[PDB]
Amino acid sequence: IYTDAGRICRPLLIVEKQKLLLKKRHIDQLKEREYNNYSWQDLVASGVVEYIDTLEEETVMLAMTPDDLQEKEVAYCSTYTHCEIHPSMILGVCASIIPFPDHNQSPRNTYQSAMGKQAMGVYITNFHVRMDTLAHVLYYPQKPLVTTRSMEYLRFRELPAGINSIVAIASYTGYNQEDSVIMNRSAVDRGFFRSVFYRSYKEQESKEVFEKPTIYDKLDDDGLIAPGVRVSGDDVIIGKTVTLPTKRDCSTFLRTSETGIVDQVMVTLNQEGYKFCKIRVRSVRIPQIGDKFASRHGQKGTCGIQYRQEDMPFTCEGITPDIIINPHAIPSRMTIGHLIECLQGKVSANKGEIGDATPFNDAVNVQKISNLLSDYGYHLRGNEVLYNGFTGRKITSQIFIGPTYYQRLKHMVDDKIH
Amino acid sequence: MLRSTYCLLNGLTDRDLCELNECPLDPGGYFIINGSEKVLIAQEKMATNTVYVFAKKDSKYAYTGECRSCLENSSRPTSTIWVSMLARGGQRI
Amino acid sequence: EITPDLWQEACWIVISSYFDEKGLVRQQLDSFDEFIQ
Amino acid sequence: PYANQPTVRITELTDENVKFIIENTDLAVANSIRRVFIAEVPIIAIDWVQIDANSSVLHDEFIAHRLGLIPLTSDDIVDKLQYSRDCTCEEFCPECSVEFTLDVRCNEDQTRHVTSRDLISNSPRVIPVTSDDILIVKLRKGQELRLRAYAKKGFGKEHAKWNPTAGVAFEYDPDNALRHTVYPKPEEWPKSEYSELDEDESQAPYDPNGKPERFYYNVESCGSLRPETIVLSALSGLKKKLSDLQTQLSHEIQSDV
Amino acid sequence: KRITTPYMTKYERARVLGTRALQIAMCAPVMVELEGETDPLLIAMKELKARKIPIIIRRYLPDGSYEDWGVDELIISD
Amino acid sequence: YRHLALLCDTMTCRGHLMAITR
Amino acid sequence: FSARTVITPDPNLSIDQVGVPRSIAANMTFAEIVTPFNIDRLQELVRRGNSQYPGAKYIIRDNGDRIDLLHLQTGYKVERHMCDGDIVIFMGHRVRILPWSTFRLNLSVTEMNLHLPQSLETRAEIQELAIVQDTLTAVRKFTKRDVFLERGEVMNLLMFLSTWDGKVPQPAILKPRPLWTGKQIFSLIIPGHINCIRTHSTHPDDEDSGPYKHISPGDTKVVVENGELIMGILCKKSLGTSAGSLVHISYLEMGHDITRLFYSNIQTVINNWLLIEGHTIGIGDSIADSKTYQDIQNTIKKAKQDVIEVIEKAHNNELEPTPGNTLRQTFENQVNRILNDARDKTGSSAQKSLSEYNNFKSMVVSGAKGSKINISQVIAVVGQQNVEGKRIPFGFKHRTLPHFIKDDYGPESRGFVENSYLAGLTPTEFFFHAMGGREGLIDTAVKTAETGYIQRRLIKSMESVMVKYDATVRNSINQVVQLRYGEDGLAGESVEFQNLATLKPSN
Amino acid sequence: MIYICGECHTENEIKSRDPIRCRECGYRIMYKKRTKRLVVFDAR
Amino acid sequence: AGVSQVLNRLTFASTLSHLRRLNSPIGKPRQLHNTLWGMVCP
Amino acid sequence: MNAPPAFESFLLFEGEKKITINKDTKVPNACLFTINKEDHTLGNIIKSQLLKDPQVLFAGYKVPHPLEHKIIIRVQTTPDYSPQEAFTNAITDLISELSLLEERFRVAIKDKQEG
Amino acid sequence: MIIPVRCFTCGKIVGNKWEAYLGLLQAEYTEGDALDALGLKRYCCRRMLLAHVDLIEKLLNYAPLEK
Ligand SMILES: [Zn+2]
Ligand SMILES: [Zn+2]
Ligand SMILES: [Zn+2]
Repeated sequence: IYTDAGRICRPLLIVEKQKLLLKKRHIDQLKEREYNNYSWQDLVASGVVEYIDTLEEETVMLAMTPDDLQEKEVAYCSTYTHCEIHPSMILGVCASIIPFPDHNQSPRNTYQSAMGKQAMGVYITNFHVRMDTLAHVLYYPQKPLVTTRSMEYLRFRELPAGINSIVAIASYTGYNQEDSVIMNRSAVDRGFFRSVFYRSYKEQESKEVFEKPTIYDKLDDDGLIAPGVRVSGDDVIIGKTVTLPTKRDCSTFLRTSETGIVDQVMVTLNQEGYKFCKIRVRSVRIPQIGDKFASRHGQKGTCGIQYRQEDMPFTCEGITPDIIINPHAIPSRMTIGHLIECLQGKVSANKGEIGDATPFNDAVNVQKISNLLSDYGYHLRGNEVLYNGFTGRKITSQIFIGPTYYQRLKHMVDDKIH
Repeated sequence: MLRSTYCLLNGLTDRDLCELNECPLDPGGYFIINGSEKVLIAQEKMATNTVYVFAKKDSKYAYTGECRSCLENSSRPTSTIWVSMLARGGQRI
Repeated sequence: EITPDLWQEACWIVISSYFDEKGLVRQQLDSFDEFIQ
Repeated sequence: PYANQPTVRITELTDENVKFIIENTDLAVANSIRRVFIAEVPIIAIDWVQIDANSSVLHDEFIAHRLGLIPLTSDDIVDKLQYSRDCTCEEFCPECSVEFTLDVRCNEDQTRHVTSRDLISNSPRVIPVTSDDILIVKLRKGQELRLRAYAKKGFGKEHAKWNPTAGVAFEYDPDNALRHTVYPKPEEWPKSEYSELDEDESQAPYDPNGKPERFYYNVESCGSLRPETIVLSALSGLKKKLSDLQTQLSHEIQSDV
Repeated sequence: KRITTPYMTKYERARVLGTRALQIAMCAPVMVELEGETDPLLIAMKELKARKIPIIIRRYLPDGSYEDWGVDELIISD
Repeated sequence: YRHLALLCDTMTCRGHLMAITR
Repeated sequence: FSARTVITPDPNLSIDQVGVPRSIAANMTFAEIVTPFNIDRLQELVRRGNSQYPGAKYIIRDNGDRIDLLHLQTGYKVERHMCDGDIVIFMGHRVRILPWSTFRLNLSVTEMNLHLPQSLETRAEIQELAIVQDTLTAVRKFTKRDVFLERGEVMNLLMFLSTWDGKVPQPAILKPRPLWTGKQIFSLIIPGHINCIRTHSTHPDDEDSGPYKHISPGDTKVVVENGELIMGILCKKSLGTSAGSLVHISYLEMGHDITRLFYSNIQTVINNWLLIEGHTIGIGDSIADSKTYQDIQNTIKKAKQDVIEVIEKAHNNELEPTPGNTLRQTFENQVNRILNDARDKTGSSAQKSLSEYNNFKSMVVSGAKGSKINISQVIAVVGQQNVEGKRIPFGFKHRTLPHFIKDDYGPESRGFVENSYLAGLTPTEFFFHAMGGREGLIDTAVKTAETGYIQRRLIKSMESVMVKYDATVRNSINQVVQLRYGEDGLAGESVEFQNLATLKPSN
Repeated sequence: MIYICGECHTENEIKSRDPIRCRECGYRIMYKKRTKRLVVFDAR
Repeated sequence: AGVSQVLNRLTFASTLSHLRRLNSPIGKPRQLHNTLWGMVCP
Repeated sequence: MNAPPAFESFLLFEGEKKITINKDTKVPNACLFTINKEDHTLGNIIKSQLLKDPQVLFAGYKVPHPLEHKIIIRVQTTPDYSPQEAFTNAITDLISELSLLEERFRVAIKDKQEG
Repeated sequence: MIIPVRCFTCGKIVGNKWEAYLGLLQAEYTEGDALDALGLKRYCCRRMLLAHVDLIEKLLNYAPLEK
């Protein structure tokens, strides 16, 4: 018997001889969770679900799913004492972002879990009031067209990090190497992954005074520039002078030409009562040809080159792909999970309902998605006839094009030129 | 620590959070030390008050029995004894 | 009494109840509450 | 060695899109017409923003980009106006720019939907396409947005903000008579909109002597320019570009000879 | 007695072209007729194939005995 | 084979087996 | 000294050329001394000033005084912003200035810093002393007999040949329409007069033994005569660097200086042709017909039945163990062999399923270096997951996962993934594959560090070994390592694989 | 110089060596307003 | 060392992952054990 | 500070010529036209119109670099027919083609309305 | 944050359709029927309108800096 802190456990179902303790009445009660005070604690106290730790896991023989393990078939094990609520719960927060993770290989899932930590997007709802250094906010975050039910509880749709873009998997002009991708310049002008980078500088004075020395033109009478002024390279945003026992200058520069526009200025008294200041400056980051973007399946990849809409290839309906990616990168960076995500995204966009990418579903496979896509006047396999942008010639090989969720990453040329 | 039972944000509605400049979706569970949001990462350690039998190769002991023991953080955070047996290369415990 | 072919919605609303009852950082909050109390 | 005789057959005429067919023409000219549709048709869009006050939850350049991405009805104003570098005036004049003024204050408790309808332009003939309205920003109580903008002349090469077309569906040879695409499974490919084949026959027989004619165009306007006006302006611009290239080539030839 | 390969090594070529280019960049007299192209490297190589480079190469044997070689008699495969 | 022969003769010309400098 | 920036590919650049942003180019300068026949251009640059890019920054007189940015004369060392044609090192590359702010290179041999030397001697010596699975597929598709190019397409491809003589070859077909062939275009790409024989990957061994041994029924062994592709499909072994390939033979015959031009011409022409022909990958490339899928499922079921029979016989344990191993090792070896051979057979069947149109086959037949297993996993079966060279260990008490029974040695447990990536992995298979991938990541992480340490140790071991002027190899302390390099005193990059033709044949 | 508060949003006057303290508000975290100078935002 | 670092506030998913993570005592824990099923994200 | 503005993509820089004619010495009766600040539009139509001319041996266009707004058009024609007048005839043919197309499009617009 | 104007792929106006989109959503109109009624035939416009996250209300929940 272990009652000490530290041990790790997960809650999961309790099974009778061959039946679950979870009945239809519990489901009905949980359906109207509000105005009924019937929460998960009541389910635990009802002897339906219980917490099993690693120690008890050896002594218990779990059931993966109740749909076809307690039924009557070729006998494998009839002493099912416990059942998992859902296998997809084995994944973590970052692993739940991947759609159809079972269709990928584990290195790709690990790589995407790493990428999602540095994926650019809105991070908190109150980013305006708070001042945290090295903050990135995306212009137009979007829900993925292909999502997992776990992401419902991660509040990803509440505030996401990434944009759904029309991605075609083609080799267009050679700027589409194993990692690089080529995006639509006109659509970037329309708002691909446009971001604001907030940087916060904190300064304190102590016995140092905030005063404008007699470039310092933008400085106010208080020694601090008012917010809303465009600051270029080699510019002073904070006017601080320290007494010299004629006066030494201890001002702060813009850290090697970090161009931007000052957003907010704050002055307050510290614990000692000395006045300190905080400057939040926002810089506009429009995706250049050095910014790195990653799908939910595939390695980190910089932008190859940006083509305008007329340069970009177009389908019979004039849908120029948002981003063209390397077909040859399937063995290297991205898997067929990316292709299935594109197919399900096309199906969801045509149908309207957001596609479900539950890892272990057994009811949403490639064939059903293909049939759904074919039902909407499209090729079942997601291929489409594309026309060359430069010459207008009909490309011999039909390009696989569909909407896919892409994520801008913190690694940018604008961040590292300074 | 944020969102704890002793924090001011405990038991606050969405409007209450979005009238004191706080994100309702913020999970909390972190401290604010010198204005910096610091999170304590659970450290992995060997379980206490349990007997483990191991077999080291280079060590002269064929089998070693270890048991880290405490009195629920009352004092002396480490207190372990070993019950080993010498290799015959006669089994002296 | 039984939930055949309806298992998906049942288990997902069960997970929903677990998550909106406890949360994501429930372990840290519970540990801190135990430490303080 | 000389020109063919193109024919234009318009099937659908609508305030938002035009569907037509160009016959007896080579593929490159049709592709260039599509290219000029997308990129080389000058329209008017807001390009100089000065925000006097912005209390909204959106930063200033967000509002500037949204304003610049709003279409403005410029069916006949583009011809009268001239480009900034082609105009020898001060930074702005009414002859090379259009002035817009926005001034909204949310003094009411409910959210104020500051839309393109609140954009007031001195020139009456050029206005946002609304006269639903293009939602610019949403203002909480006590939030005020005041700004002055100038809209200039430009085309899609400068920026996508000056793209007049919304969707340019360009097609040719709906049935693979020329076999420009090799379908691995032709039976599973959906029939084109302009396909003349029967249900049983998935693909047309190969035509060894065939070349691309009968290009189908579906040009959808964004509201800033009539699609027929879009096509006419595109043709005029391509003709002007070719005439300028003629002038430069003749000058260089007579200089070198 | 002068025993050594008659060819000129890649490293020898690199150093002799570098030294000749540096000299002619310091306005040393040039023995080959000049063209309109300006780059000192190009005139260095074109005087090289002209076979009138005014520098001999000393080749040090491992023991320490030198062995002079006029660049005129160093035939070039490339 | 030239590289392997050079490597082997480099650390066997001393008259006895020698380890790498490391 | 310099500014580091991420590298972005640019096919239009030369293989020896690097694209440098104008800002980084103007950030650091190259020092040049005044020459009587370059005074005008240096005067123009110094008149332009530091405000513009193609200018200069500092001037040093004969006395060493430094002047910031005006008379220029002999002996003045002025540092000017680097321009096109300069040499920089990270191997030296020619500098080309491009608008945006990223370094650009071609990826054909396989964030980083760059440096440009100041003195002319080091520049000259670096100048004199200093196609990755991407164009191979399009080359393979381009050399197909099916490739016929129209007059305009031929002209467009021809314009991208830097070594083109300007004479348009007569098309392979004159009537009814003038149609060229991709083989003709690549023949124009091939420089000089190269003669090469190289069997294709698809080329079976029975073609030579039987008839049609050089009329090539299945577009068999590649033959190139007089520097032009007579026949065959150019796969990786026939184009990539290897023993007696087209690139290798062309290099050894007439110089890397134009082997680089061969690379550039191949890349440009192939990219421009693929612009109209197009290449893609999608769902349909993993939907191999129901016949092959049923065959794969039947083979997997047979393998599972064989493993079950082995387990039940091992329970009856008559089953005399093989010598040199215990029962556990022998039976684990038997199970592993059964699973591995079943996986290999399923993968081979899946690869043979792709007849002509599958886009995966294009990479498989050409880039078969390490892509065969990935394709087999994608279509046929992921395969057995191994940890430490063995199946999944019993982490729990005699049980891999709590969802199985105790002492379960069947294929379902122990980490065999019956389903492929398309069909999706079961949660147990997903966890076992996660374990396998974690082991692979650990192995790669340790292997890279160990390989780097070994490389550093080895290069430090014999960094001072040099070939002396007496055709002898000596170290720093001047001991003769070898009387002649390689026991023959001859370079290792100018040799080839050959056959004696008199050692094997009988008397 | 006109200077605003943090929660009551009432303008306050702050001079040199003036402690940060809003009048009749009780709050001491506070902000400053926008500039009146000309600034150009390109609508690209 | 290795405990109580600044919270990762770059993404909400990043913040959630940082708030839910585990550090091994070692400064063979390299591999992923079978017992981590359900306990720890693989 | 590094990002190139959008106006110079089509605007002609001062001191640089719009079109430059260079004689191709290595092929008789051949020429190269370097046209600055132009995309694939004019190059493509000019190449197609030149191929329409049966008195040309070679006719093509190239963009050496997408980032550099410049096109190289190679024209090789028959003897007693220099590429210059071939280029002039092709561009005049394009102008006449576009004029006729514009007139017929106006006629079609008139017919479609109130009809 | 707010509904984009001129959806990125093709450029069709979608910034004036968000409010009508929500009005149709509150009605019996389903997702696909609402998208068709708004006139977004191309699936890029449907992607733009469907996947959009309206963070503007969440941001406006906080009190403004100036009253
Ligand atoms: Zn004017
Ligand atoms: Zn106050
Ligand atoms: Zn659209």
